[PDB]
Amino acid sequence: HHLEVLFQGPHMASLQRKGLQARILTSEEEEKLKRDQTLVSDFKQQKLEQEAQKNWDLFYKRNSTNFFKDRHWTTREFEELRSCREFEDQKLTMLEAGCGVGNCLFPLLEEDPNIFAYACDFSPRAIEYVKQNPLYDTERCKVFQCDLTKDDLLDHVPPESVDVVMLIFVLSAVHPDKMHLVLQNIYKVLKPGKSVLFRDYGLYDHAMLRFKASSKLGENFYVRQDGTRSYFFTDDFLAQLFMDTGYEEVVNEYVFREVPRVFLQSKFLKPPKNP
Ligand SMILES: Nc1ncnc2c1ncn2[C@@H]1O[C@H](CSCC[C@H](N)C(=O)O)[C@@H](O)[C@H]1O
Repeated sequence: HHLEVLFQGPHMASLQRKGLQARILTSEEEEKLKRDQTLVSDFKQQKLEQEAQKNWDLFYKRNSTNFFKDRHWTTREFEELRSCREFEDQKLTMLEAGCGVGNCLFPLLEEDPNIFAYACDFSPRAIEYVKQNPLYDTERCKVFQCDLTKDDLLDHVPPESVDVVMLIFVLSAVHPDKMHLVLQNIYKVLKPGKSVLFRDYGLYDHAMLRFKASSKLGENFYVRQDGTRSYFFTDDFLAQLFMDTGYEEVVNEYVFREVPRVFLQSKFLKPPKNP
């Protein structure tokens, strides 16, 4: 059960945008949310940015937590991985950028036994989780520490060697002013003609509506109780980031999932090389 729709035309698109917003968001509760979510202090916002890696690492050090997520994958990403593969067992090279404990990595590794995955995260405890997974295998997976906003992926990944990059619930954790750095870093490992598969929180997702006072860092940008952060993307903001860093939009769609979750799921192409 799914229904996919594309609205074209200035008037048609705007009318639908506002209709869907009003069906999730009470239109007067919009003003209420903006007044109630008062802004975190500059001092604390600086600390949260400086401690981005530390707060994720502390999250992964928790006990009493099932970090693993069944059904976290999607049919859409699996189909994208079957595209342009002549043989089911053909070698395919991927990067799972911001891999966490591997909830996207390991399901993808069971798709094609000659998938080779680079995988990186800035949390050392996440990387240890990856390396201790039952499915971990150095002939299938090269995992390494990398802060995507400032460590060059080329230190570990040969240039233009990757057939697909996954960027799944990662970019929303990055400061909006630094998101472009992440995509520029990724650009250099991706083969011309190949894509980033993106999925992340979207505007007016349930989580955004639940955040309270002194959780708001900025428009669409919140800190969670564990100090990690979530930005809630609009389609246009996300497309502009990718266009500004050299990609072409293929797919860029809101996903409504029923509790009304709002995600953005997208596919952005690195252009074929020219003359
Ligand atoms: N600047 C950065 N560089 C590298 N990893 C980052 C990062 N900012 C956030 N992360 C990582 O992004 C992850 C988000 S959780 C999503 C993990 C995985 N892609 C999945 O789909 O399950 C966390 O593991 C966090 O440590």
